[PDB]
Amino acid sequence: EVQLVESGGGLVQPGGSLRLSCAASGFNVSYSSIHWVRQAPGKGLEWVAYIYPSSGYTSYADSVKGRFTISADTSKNTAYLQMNSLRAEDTAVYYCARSYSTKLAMDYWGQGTLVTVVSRRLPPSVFPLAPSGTAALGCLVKDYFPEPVTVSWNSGALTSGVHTFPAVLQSSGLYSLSSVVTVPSSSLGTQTYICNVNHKPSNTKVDKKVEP
Amino acid sequence: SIVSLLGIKVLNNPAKFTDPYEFEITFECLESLKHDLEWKLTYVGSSRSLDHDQELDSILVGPVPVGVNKFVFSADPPSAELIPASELVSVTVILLSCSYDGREFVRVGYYVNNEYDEEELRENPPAKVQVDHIVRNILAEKPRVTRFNIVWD
Amino acid sequence: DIQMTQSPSSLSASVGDRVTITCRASQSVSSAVAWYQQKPGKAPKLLIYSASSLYSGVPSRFSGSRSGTDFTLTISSLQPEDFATYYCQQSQWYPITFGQGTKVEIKRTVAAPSVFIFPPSDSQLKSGTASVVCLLNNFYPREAKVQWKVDNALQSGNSQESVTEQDSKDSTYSLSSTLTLSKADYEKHKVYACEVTHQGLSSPVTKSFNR
Repeated sequence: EVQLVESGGGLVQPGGSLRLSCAASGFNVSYSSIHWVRQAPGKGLEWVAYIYPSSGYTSYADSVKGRFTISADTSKNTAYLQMNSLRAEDTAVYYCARSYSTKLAMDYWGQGTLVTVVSRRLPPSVFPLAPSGTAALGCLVKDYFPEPVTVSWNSGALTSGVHTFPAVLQSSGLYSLSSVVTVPSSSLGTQTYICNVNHKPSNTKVDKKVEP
Repeated sequence: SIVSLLGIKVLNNPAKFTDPYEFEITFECLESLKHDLEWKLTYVGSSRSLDHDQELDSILVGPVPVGVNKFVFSADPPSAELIPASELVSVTVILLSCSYDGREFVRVGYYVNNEYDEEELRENPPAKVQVDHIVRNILAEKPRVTRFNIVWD
Repeated sequence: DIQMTQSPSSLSASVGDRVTITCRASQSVSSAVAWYQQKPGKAPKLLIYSASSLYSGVPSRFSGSRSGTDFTLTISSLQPEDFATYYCQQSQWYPITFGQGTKVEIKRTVAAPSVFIFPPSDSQLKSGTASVVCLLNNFYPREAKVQWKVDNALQSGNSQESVTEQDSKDSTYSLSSTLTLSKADYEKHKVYACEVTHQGLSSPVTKSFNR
């Protein structure tokens, strides 16, 4: 049974530091290489760094070398990623992974920890998208930072027909998304529709009623 | 000499006897070349018969990129069934070499210690060798480097 | 600066189809290429390593091959659990590099979008900005053309689209297009329209309102 258990993620100021750790079990890290691979929101995989704990040899991606240092404590079966001088573009889910006897393919992956590089937290502006026999209605969740927001309808009771769109980065540098739902038009005027918008990075919740 | 070896890192070391060999190789190529490089890892066993070598693995590089280049060579482990039992726990040699168009121009040798996992095994080695308990230690701090002048293009 | 150029970016398939995904290395690689599967919210899983070696426990319908600098993943007969994103990786040359990914999506019959337009809300206008939203609901395939017209003038550069992932139940997509104007510009014009062109529409559909 092989585990790679990461810790250390979270929100951090640009120019600040975080240390990630990767606690391995079920194998001796001495005979493997331990890698960090990151995945920016909605993007692909980007290799970050590796270490061979046996020898201490390491390698770094170009964009992190000199800012990030990878290390290992073989007596604790744990690897570490010290991340200094953090930049907006370092925001990503960071995976720890193991390579062993696979020509540096990664056969075991941890579940990832999210690093969010942010200075200003800005809660969203929530606007109703009023319904105009199936009707559509929704909520526009505009001008927030950083990701993510969560959206529910009627406190989770309305799930059918809901589409909450991926956020897009606006030209202003702030995120925006919409969440929509289709409902019977005959239900308008009697049935209440509220979108519940949570922005944990600013600790704000908004409930918006959406009326014809 | 159009290609020169700049450096070898022996990455997974110490390792189990049956682990593959992962080396990071840094070389420089000064000009465009017509043919392939072949990097080769050779096991030099302590058996006394003339067949004591094993070509462990090889990797071709071609067309050769100009400039300084860094890559990892992952070489298969020795075939233990081809090694006499009395020679599995022993000091041996590995040779990393490179040839251009079949002509060897550089060779790097290392001695390799091989010992058992645990103390009770080291002090009372079984008659049936337990290869899964042998750990190799490439003495990577003491490479022996030999270069050969060759015709390139 | 080695590249792993992965194609296609997406493809649609049915259960039982033979699926191939190709990743082209920008320079020769001997064998250190791997293929990974990733599903939403999950970490990647290794399928093939050393270009053609099947990782332990991976179904035999997955295979890998090398043709020069072309590296190919083949799924001989797609099963329902195989709809996912796939990444290639090379690990011979510094640095380890992944391809951009291929999303394997579910083929279904054509479905026209239901189209809806939303004026800026009274409360957004009261706050000083104007956003117009066009919704394309539950359609297939994903390809669609959404165009904004303001007083019959075609718009450009002031709209952004977002699209959902394939729905679990009906395998359709939904899409939003959001037109951003200053409040002043919104109040100057009258007719706001989004025109939708889709494979399932005999002719483009327009939804409109007058401010």
